[PDB]
Amino acid sequence: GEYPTVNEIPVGEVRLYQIADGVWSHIATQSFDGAVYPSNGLIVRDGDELLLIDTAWGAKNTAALLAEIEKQIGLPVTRAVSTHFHDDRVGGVDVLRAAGVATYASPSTRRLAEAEGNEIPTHSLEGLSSSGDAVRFGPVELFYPGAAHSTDNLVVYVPSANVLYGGCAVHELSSTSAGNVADADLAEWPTSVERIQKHYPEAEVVIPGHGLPGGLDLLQHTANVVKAHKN
Ligand SMILES: NS(=O)(=O)c1c(C(F)(F)F)ccc(-c2ccc(C3CCNCC3)cc2)c1-c1nnn[nH]1
Ligand SMILES: [Zn+2]
Ligand SMILES: [Zn+2]
Repeated sequence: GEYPTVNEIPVGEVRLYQIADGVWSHIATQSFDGAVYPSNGLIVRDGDELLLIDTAWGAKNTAALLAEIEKQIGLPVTRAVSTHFHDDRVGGVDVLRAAGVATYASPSTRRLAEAEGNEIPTHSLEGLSSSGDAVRFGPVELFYPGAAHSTDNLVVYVPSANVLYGGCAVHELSSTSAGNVADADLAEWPTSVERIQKHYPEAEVVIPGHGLPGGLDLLQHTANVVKAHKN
């Protein structure tokens, strides 16, 4: 009931929301094709450091995110992972890299970001090119579920907290439309959701790329949203 909504966050401000011990989401807003949308990422405590998942969608938002983390948490962000190549995930990577954060993404995401003219994470994450692949990265597991919202989309699990961050492959419960599907695989998306459901059956919190966290029901809801879009 306290998660911040789009009309509560002016463009350029970032909120943090405590999900579990050592796990936060970050929430920002951005204008795109003349409409404002909220967007989520993740922060995970990594001893006396933090791991960031996704930018706050833009250079100014990402600078505000680092300032909010400094104020609220006070531990340095040392690494960041972007979960796909679009601007709500990589826009702000240059700000992170100037702030000394080591930025990472799969080779699939890096090639697509490059081709798109988007910012490119520095380092390549091998071991994620096949659907069902999983790799450990600090306090999280990165999982490639297969093509869904994009061909390169990753999801992130925090085993200590049973938190699943789905990024843009997972929609919030109130969603009635599939968002930007220009780079999506609408036929594979339900199968990729099924793989996530099978691999993370103990997830307690599921965080979508945009909107409110909930439970495991966000996964089936997302498959349903995608099916309604398809027909
Ligand atoms: N990642 S993206 O590329 O495709 C994207 C961008 C971007 F800036 F980054 F260019 C801008 C806006 C959106 C966007 C995000 C959410 C919605 C809908 C909002 C109401 N409930 C159903 C979903 C519509 C659009 C999206 C997006 N994310 N997930 N689905 N679409
Ligand atoms: Zn996207
Ligand atoms: Zn998105």
